[PDB]
Amino acid sequence: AQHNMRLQLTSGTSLTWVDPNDFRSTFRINLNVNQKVAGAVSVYNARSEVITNRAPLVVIEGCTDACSVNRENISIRTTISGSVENKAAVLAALLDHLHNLGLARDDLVAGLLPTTIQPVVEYTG
Amino acid sequence: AQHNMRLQLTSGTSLTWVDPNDFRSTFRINLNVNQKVAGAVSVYNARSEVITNRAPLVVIEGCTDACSVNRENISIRTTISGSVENKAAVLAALLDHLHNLGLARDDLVAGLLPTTIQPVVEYT
Amino acid sequence: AQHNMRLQLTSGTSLTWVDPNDFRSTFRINLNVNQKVAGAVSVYNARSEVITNRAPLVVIEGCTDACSVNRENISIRTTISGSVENKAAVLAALLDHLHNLGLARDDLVAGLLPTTIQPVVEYT
Amino acid sequence: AQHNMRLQLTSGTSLTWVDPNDFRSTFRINLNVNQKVAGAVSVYNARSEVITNRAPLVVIEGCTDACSVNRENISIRTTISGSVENKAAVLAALLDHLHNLGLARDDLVAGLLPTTIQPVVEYTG
Amino acid sequence: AQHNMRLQLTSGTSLTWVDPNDFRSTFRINLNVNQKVAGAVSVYNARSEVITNRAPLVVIEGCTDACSVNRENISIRTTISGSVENKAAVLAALLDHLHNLGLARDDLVAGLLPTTIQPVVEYT
Amino acid sequence: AQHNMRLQLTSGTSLTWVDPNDFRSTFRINLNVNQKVAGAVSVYNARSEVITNRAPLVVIEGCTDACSVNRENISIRTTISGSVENKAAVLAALLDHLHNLGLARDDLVAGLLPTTIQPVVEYT
Repeated sequence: AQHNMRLQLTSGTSLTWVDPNDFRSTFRINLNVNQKVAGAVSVYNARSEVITNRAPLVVIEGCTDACSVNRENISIRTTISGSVENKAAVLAALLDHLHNLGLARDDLVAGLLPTTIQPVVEYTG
Repeated sequence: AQHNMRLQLTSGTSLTWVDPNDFRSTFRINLNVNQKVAGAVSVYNARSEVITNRAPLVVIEGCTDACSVNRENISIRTTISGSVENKAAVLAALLDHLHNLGLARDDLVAGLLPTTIQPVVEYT
Repeated sequence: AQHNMRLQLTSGTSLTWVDPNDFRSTFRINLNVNQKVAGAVSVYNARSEVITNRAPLVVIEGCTDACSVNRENISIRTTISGSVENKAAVLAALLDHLHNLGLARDDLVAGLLPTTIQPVVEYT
Repeated sequence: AQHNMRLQLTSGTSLTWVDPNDFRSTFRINLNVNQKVAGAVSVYNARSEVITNRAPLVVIEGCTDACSVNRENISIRTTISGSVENKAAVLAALLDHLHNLGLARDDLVAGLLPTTIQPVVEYTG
Repeated sequence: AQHNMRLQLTSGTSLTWVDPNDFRSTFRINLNVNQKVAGAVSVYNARSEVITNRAPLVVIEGCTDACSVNRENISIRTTISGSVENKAAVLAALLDHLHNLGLARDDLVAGLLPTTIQPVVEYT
Repeated sequence: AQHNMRLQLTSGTSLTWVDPNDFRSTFRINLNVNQKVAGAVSVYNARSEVITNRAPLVVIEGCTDACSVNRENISIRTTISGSVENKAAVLAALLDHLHNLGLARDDLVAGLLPTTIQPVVEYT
């Protein structure tokens, strides 16, 4: 349907959007910033996390009564902690992380240990 | 350079790769499969977690210096808990999650809460 | 560059904007309206407070260096408590306050107590 | 009338001028200086504050007896805390603060939350 | 004049606007969503209440109400509690409610029981 | 169908009509007049409440709800308390209330706080 989420909760430290059709699918972003000591000098570390929550229905064609709904919680969380000062290397790590996750996802969502895949640093294109 | 990572350790439910150039940037995948109870039925739920860890040098934009060993730790983790049966909706949720994360990342890595982004469902 | 600030948070009686380039320079406005008792009558008093906060790099005049991350916090706050009924005299007092502040600022930011300034009433 | 204030109290840390006509309108400046630690080096922080106090009369045309005065305290305070070392950025912050306050003042003095205004950094002219 | 209200209080659950001229007349919207068990099915029930509050003066001819002491509180409130899922029947009920309110509105405000009116279902 | 409601209960203070097809959907009007002290003047305050009650069924596709057990209660209520003497300002408040309700009506019934709307005084 490609309908965009509508916002529900603002806190200056979190944001909480919701699917207007299904209230069971939430999308939150939490950003926390504080000073850390990197070697000789202090920097500003920003732990972001992005949590998407859903509750799809568990359906077994011969077994699941449609009247009594059977739902399952599913969640995808992503934490990103590094300094704003060095966000260049933060993002360079993010790209490699996302690409390697993509390499693994087909194995992971099927409950299989991704024993074959080979990750990479500094992914180009 | 795109020198791909080298496997270093496999034990239990974990896999651990490392950058052959520096030992500081590593990549782990943990997988925990077990039965979940949802309503009257039980389904096999998989908990994947993918953890990339680095310890880079802090590189200030204005500055340029090969003599600083100023280092911080950085980490990006992604957890995915969902049944194998609904892996269709799990992957749809993953696509939507990745797209919304991309919408937000330029604000999030800069310490700004993404006030202006528009998250979507069922990206196409 | 005069890149205007971006709204980031609205809650209660506060508004919070931020510089889209660095998250360190923010701008808040708090507004508290409630009844005040002055003599036999009561009037609606407004307490505005406008707080601009920054965390800039310390820039020494003689020096020039892109490799220092020496940072201090700086803050400028302005509070205005007065009834809505006398907002005429409130604004007149605000004009006089701003003009006298301007008379003093070159001494005050330099650590010098403005011994030589001449504050006025009803600036024209 | 454009009559300038006359000085009443000197303390080496405060200054207190008064309107010779109305003693109820005071103007004080407090300057406090002390060393702070900015990152690697110590600097001299100077917390200035400028407080103007007044007591205008509350007048309701049909209601306020002229014989019994009804007065209200009103106050405008301004705190400025930063190092003398970095007074360049202190003043660059002051200008933006003053301009944004000007954007808001019409809404603020009328008891309205300035929900429309848009502030700015590095205001030019 | 039809000057429109301006915003005073935001709570993520409550919104409160005020008349910029008269602070006595306010308008709040409160919303509360939570699950509810209808038979054997859980649905998300939303209860929205809309409260407009005012403080008119009691006008007596021959009495110059200096100080505006003779003053009355008046309030109009509207509660709407129903499933987001059955929001269709909720809106049908709202239309029928508004129309029947309009049938009674002249009698009720004059302190008289609207014995004469005849309400309707499914106004068209 | 726009079949109009028919009368069920009369109380001299309460009126209760019902849908002749569905006894679950009812419509009551309650009125209470009594004196009130505004400042130094007593005026006759009338509080009218208008309560429409319904019982929709929770429609789940794939579930033939034989016996109609999955059923929900929904209610829309409106309270109007003010002087008969200031019924002019009461009616002005009612018009502004209805218009602002209409501004929020689509958001509120969907379970979403109407952060975007802007209410008005003195709609014309």
